[PDB]
Amino acid sequence: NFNVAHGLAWSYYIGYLRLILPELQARIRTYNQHYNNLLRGAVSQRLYILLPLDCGVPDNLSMADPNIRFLDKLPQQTGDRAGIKDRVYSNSIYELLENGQRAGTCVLEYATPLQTLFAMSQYSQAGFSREDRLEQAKLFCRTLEDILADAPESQNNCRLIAYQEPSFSLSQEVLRHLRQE
Amino acid sequence: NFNVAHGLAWSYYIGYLRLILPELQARIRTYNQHYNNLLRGAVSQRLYILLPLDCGVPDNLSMADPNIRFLDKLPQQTGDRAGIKDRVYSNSIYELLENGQRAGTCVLEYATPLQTLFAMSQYSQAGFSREDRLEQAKLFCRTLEDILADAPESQNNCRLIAYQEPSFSLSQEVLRHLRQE
Ligand SMILES: Nc1nc(=O)c2ncn([C@@H]3O[C@@H]4COP(=O)(O)O[C@H]5[C@@H](O)[C@H](n6cnc7c(N)ncnc76)O[C@@H]5COP(=O)(O)O[C@@H]3[C@@H]4O)c2[nH]1
Repeated sequence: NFNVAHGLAWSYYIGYLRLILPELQARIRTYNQHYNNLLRGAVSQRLYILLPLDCGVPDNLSMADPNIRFLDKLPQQTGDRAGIKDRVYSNSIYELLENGQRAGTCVLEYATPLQTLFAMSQYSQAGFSREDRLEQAKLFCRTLEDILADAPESQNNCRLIAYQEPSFSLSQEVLRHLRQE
Repeated sequence: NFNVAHGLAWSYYIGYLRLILPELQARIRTYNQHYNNLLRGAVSQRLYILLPLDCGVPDNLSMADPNIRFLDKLPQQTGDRAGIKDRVYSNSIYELLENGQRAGTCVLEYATPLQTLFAMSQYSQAGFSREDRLEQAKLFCRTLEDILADAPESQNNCRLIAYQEPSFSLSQEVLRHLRQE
């Protein structure tokens, strides 16, 4: 089912990343100037996107790792979309703790289409096996990396974080990408 | 690319319809009791979903047909999703005019994945032809109809309106489904 992940990666770019990435740095700048706690470090630029290859996507990031704690929302982005007046795109800011201290602050989320791969593997009517799932997750990631490599909307404002579990620290994994910038 | 539309229909159910359909009638009832103009007819039950087979999805419904006019928003539905705190799902209410008079009122929108099919057909990197597009749109609709036929979340709260253009009246097409209930 090569075309499953292919379609989902295109949909994630077309219906989301291409719409929010151009306005993201402006939203982060607005937050850093007008809303961020005066005493804290600036929110990093770039949207950090988590890509668990096992497609396990909890809705609360603190459930994946206690060292990842919700801080605040960015200013919302709204726009008329497919007949929906003022559809809302929102993103959450997280602090990343290391040794109990805040080590980084960034806009962070899971890639939601991985939830579709997971659920399709669980619904009999989808005809999608658990083995198909890992292969489709990798293909989703590869397709997305290839799109963003060529996309004009991606201008050092997006970082993909793919990982697998076999102890693994998600916060440390995000900190490693953060510290690379 | 059978699997393209297959994936997109599953994603539309998993990541949207299964999440909003269970709460929709409660939201419509809330609107009809607390927000609707006292002098107007009740907002119809059911989400009406437009499926233009040519995948032409304008963002403003008035552009497709002047007799479809935005009225109001339903109360928003929010929830934590894939690391996004309080992700917002919103829906718009439209009046449908006939002979200048309001003939119906309903929650109405286009199926957004049809936008992905359209854009994939325009981007060279997607490897998706314009001919592939019509066939995938039909397959998207058939797959979605089959999912919703078996879905426990769909309890006479969703109506799919598929159509093609070869004069065609969108408002009349929606009124025909409305008057069937
Ligand atoms: N993290 C995240 N935040 C968002 O606001 C968002 N919006 C879309 N997406 C994802 O991007 C891709 C393309 O979006 P599209 O609109 O074409 O399809 C969407 C859309 O048709 C519908 N849907 C989801 N939320 C809404 C909504 N608030 N209003 C209308 N439709 C919605 O159901 C499909 C799947 O939604 P998601 O399962 O969240 O994943 C989508 C998809 O992978 C999002 N991902």
